[PDB]
Amino acid sequence: ESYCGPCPKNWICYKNNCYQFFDESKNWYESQASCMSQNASLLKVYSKEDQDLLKLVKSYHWMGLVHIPTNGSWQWEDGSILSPNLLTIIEMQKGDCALYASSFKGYIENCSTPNTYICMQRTV
Amino acid sequence: NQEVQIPLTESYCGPCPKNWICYKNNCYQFFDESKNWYESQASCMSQNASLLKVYSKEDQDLLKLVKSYHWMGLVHIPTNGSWQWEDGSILSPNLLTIIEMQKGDCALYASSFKGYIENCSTPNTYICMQRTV
Amino acid sequence: MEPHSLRYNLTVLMWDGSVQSGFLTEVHLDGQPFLRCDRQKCRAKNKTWDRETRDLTGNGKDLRMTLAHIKDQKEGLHSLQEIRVCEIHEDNSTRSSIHFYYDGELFLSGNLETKEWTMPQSSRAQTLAMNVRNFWKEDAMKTKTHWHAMHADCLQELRRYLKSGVVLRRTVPPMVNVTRSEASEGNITVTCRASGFYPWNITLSWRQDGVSLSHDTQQWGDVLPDGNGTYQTWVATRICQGEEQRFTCYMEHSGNHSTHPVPS
Repeated sequence: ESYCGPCPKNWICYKNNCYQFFDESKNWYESQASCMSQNASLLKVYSKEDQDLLKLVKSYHWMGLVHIPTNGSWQWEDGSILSPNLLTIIEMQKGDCALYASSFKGYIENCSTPNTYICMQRTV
Repeated sequence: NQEVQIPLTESYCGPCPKNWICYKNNCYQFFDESKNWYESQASCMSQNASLLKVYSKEDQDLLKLVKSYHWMGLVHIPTNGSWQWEDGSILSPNLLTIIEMQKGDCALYASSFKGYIENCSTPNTYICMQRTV
Repeated sequence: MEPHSLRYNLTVLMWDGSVQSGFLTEVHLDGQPFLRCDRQKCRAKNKTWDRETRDLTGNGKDLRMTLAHIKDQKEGLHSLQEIRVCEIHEDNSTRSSIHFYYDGELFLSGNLETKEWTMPQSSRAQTLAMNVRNFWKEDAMKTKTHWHAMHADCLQELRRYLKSGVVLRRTVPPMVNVTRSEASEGNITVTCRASGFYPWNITLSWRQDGVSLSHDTQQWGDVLPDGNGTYQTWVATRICQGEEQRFTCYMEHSGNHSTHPVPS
């Protein structure tokens, strides 16, 4: 396909997924709310091939990955399991939220710490 | 009318090579095969494109989030001292901060809107760009 | 003239295994405090501290991630520091290094002129060193180019600062005052004071008949900060009464030779 889409005017299109990056630092909750306000969600990582552009992202950003008490496992905002061998998760700060970083890394942060964040609309 | 972001206000992003990043009527692709500037220029042209040109902080704001260093289409003119793009465009006044790093007549792009001067013969990753007609 | 210097001192912290949100960057220009930056902003000692703020906040984040690749001690406070300095000399030649400190002790150094990494010998310095070099290998794009760009960043920033004419290395020549005291046993002590002077380097000694007295036949003030940006020192010697005219205080400071006799 020559055309990438449907996406908002002024969003980044890649393989028919739509992304936008936000420099105003917010906690995970305010971040998730902001993404949803623009008909999006926080970055979900489902594919190394389809989201290979994420290798070239500088610095760390809120993605939509949350830890549940009496769960031990990580899962997305939408209730999806995290797929195996997609992300390496690293303890940085005690918390139940995860920052995305290159290359397919999740750094654990307190959900209350303001951070830059990435929205993605699922095209499903 | 006003910026709502609903499924009715969604467009498709103008014509680009298959599997390229489309954003604000530009197409980009990153290449991890290290090449000199000349092999890089030739590669971009082979796909009916050119090396990254930076003309707008607003329209190319995605370039703020780019990791590492990459060949862009900026070449040195001997007579004066000034730089220009592949297409013969002047470099616009307050777009790039240029750093003397190595003696050279080519420039690597890095975030945020930086040009690092390097030897045109040194292999590097590179970014192709095409304007959507 | 000593070279023009620029330093960046970045600190991240860990409590009981957990890397804290805070980090602090001290910027020093020609050895003087110039900026303090936290996660949110830099501050001087106008709001065109944006550049420094966008930049030094990136390094803090990178060093938060670097510390996360060091979980050898899940107990107590721990610090990690990234210190980059570059210098411009009088010959127009340049120096540039980067040092990593953990709990205030050095474990990795990089001379950016000669591209040469150096470890200390302790088993502790090496495990930290390698931990970090491994994190760098781990596709974290720590290409050769990264370090050559840091080099040219520090030097370009130095030039930009120097050019805005912010901290001058202006000479302030000493005020000199010779004095007499302890008039006893037909013996006098003569004291030569130099005060209010910059820079710090000064020569000051008593001469008998134009010849410098030995170091040992002479008492020596330290070089004390005046507490206004300048320095003071003194030197003294015991002489027989009536030999005053044979004794002079000689001083060199900033290409200025001056001789001061004992006032009668």
